[PDB]
Amino acid sequence: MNLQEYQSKKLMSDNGVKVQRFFVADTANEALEAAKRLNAKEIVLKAQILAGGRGKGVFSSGLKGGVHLTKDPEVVGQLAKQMIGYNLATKQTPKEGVKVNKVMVAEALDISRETYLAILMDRSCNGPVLVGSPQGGVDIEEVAASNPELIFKEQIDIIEGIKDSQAQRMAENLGFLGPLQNQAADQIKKLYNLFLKIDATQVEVNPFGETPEGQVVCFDAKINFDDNAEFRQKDIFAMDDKSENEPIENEAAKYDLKYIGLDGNIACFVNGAGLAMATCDIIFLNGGKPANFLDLGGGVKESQVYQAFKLLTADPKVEAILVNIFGGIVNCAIIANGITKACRELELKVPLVVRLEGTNVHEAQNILTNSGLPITSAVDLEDAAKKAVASVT
Amino acid sequence: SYTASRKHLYVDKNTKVICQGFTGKQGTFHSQQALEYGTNLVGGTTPGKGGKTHLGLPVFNTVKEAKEQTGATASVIYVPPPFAAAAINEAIDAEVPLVVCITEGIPQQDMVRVKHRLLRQGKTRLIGPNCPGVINPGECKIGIMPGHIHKKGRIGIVSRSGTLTYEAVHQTTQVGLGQSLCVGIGGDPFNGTDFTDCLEIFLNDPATEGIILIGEIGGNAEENAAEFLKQHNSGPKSKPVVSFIAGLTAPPGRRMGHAGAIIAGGGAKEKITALQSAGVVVSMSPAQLGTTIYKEFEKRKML
Ligand SMILES: Nc1nc2c(ncn2[C@@H]2O[C@H](COP(=O)(O)OP(=O)(O)O)[C@@H](O)[C@H]2O)c(=O)[nH]1
Ligand SMILES: [Mg+2]
Repeated sequence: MNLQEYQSKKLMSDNGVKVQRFFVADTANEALEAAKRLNAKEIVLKAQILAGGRGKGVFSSGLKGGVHLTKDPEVVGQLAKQMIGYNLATKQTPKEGVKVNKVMVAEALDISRETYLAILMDRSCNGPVLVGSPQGGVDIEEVAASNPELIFKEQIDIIEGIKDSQAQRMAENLGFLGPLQNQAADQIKKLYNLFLKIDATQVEVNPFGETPEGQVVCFDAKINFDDNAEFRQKDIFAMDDKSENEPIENEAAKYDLKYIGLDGNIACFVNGAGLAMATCDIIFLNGGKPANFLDLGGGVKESQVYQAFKLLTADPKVEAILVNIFGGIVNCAIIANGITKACRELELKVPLVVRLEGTNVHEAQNILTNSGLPITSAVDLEDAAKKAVASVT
Repeated sequence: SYTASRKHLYVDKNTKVICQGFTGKQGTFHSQQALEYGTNLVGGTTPGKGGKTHLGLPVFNTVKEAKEQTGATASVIYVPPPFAAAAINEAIDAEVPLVVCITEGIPQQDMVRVKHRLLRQGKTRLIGPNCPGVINPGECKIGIMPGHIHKKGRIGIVSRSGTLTYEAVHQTTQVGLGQSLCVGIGGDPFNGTDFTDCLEIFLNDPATEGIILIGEIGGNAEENAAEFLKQHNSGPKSKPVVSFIAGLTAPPGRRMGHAGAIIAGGGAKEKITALQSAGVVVSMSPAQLGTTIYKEFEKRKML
């Protein structure tokens, strides 16, 4: 789970990490009005999207750059009106972009040098790692590719934790000299503590800044949180606006149904991420385009199949539904009835293909054939694919 | 070192299994299916309820209490995620040879701690978390996979996905090849067993003549396994290997950070060609895994 910059910045502020003092403006005029409440020489404006590369982005309004700075508050609002509502298209987002809504108006600070820094859980390092480069900025990936040996890695022991020598060496490798080496090293340790405190899979500050006045500041905040840790990170997961993605995705989450959309007419429905992806794959092999897919995992509940069909069919772009449940805990002859009832108490005007395989499937598909509803069972995976594609003519 | 405990992955009918979270809803279910399939389940555990009888088997408070009193050599875990990480450490403290954690949703930070000490000991081998389990067709069944699609055969299966694993198992049984040993390593990034560990067992298992590896986009696990076969499965005794990677049609995710790219340098074309370079037959269709491994035997006259 990713949070906006302003939401992360406060987490960093309340945990000893220094960052620019800012104001969140919902409207376009309130961006410049907040630029006055702040009162500072140079102001910085940032579009809030759950993505990076904002600086090198392009708005659908023709605005070049997702981040700008100036000394005139009147200019802040001038750029805010033509930022809010439009889609910012950075190289991390799809070609369409991300609709901007909020804007951050912070106290811009002069930058004497930029360094990249990131804390994260890496499978190769079997735990937390310090990842930094002295030449950071928006061009970090290019510097990391052409000059791979400017990327410094320092594996952290989860039991012992961040050692003073590790933080001191990282700061040195980032080129923090003199008294700043102590300051940067301390901010590194404070970031690692916040990293573990919030169950974050990634904490990235780019650029890990160094002001001409001798201050080490985190100018950018990109945090990826561990979804599995939500049960102990209530306040953190309550911040997710949830309104950037389609309102059907989070509605599907009301019943623990992981949903993602696509561009097609076949609405898939599978009990497993890997299998559900292969489902969308073999459909592509047969000339069909999956509209989306619902993932159940392993648990099977009547309430889910009743809603499931509701969500997929609520998408007017659906012309058929493909059920592929291979390994449910419930004698899926039971959910097989849940498919007949979910369809009867809903009718639906689109065909429906089903492929079940598990605890006594012989009797399970007997309920479907003698039901009287547009249900066409399938024997194997390749079978369900061809039938789904054929039913959209 | 930890690699020593690889051997404990190959269960048989002599392995005496116990269930952590026995009285739980899932622990109760799959324990029944385990006993019905013929698995040697000798009891389970649930804090505060040690001493009662569940499914005709004893219930204990702790693993050591259940182990020494039943001679268990394998333990399966259905504890909820918040306390699943602890259930694993208890088994390691009890020095259980094989621990299979089915629970999904364990915080990565917890598993980083579990894996930290796990790699400092060679007595306990872990599978998972967030995995279907391991099954020796006909002999032992530790996990949630449906046992009515498994025939003891000649093909060893290692899968990173979940329900997708059942496709290869089902398909390999129809063509008549059956399965020698199916193992699901799970989806969580910090787990106790990877592709290489299972490839090490399959290549060293005479009963395993063909191999099927089921991965998917994300990470570099598929590339790592590819480089292993390039070193240990090349030349004279080259066992045929088949694979399918799910998600080659999936869209590209919405990123937020430069860290991922800097560490990678990932999915589909990368994993496919890399796997192929090691000499493995990558099936493009998920439904044509059994048909592929079969003809690979026919091409080499192994049927
Ligand atoms: N001089 C100066 N430059 C800034 C300031 N804030 C941001 N920038 C510039 O804006 C660029 C992009 O900033 P940011 O939004 O944090 O990074 P992103 O993840 O690429 O969007 C940085 O690389 C800096 O060059 C500032 O306060 N002072
Ligand atoms: Mg950045």
